Amino acid sequence: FYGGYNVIALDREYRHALVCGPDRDYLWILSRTPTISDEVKQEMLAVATREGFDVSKFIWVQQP
Amino acid sequence: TPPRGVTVVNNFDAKRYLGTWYEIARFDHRFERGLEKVTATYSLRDDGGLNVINKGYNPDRGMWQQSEGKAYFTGAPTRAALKVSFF
Repeated sequence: FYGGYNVIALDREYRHALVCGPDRDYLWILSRTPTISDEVKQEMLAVATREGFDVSKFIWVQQP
Repeated sequence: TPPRGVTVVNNFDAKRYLGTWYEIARFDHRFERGLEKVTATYSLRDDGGLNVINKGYNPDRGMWQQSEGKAYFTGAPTRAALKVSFF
């Protein structure tokens, strides 16, 4: 098991990241905190849609 | 290669990326399907790659599991494009 890992967007303070794999069927939202804001949520979704990712494929992962 | 057309961070500072990140959302694949409370932890190797540990809670096994990997940059370490091999 091996493959590409690409940080496609990252804020100035290294707190929020959009990471894709070797093609548009692989995408992740990463955060330094277990929950994020409605505002951060929409910016990440806007960027993914802009770069041709289908945001309908997202699963929202259970976090404490 | 990165997918055709996508942006890749081009002033990447790997040292500032190190430590723990929470997975907020994913496109679902069989390797992660069903795992909750997923974290990724990154540390710097002597040979200039990254060590990766992916942890999640598997409510079927009722257990914490992790997988470990080795990541290398495919070019400049200021270009956030890597290949990860799991073992």
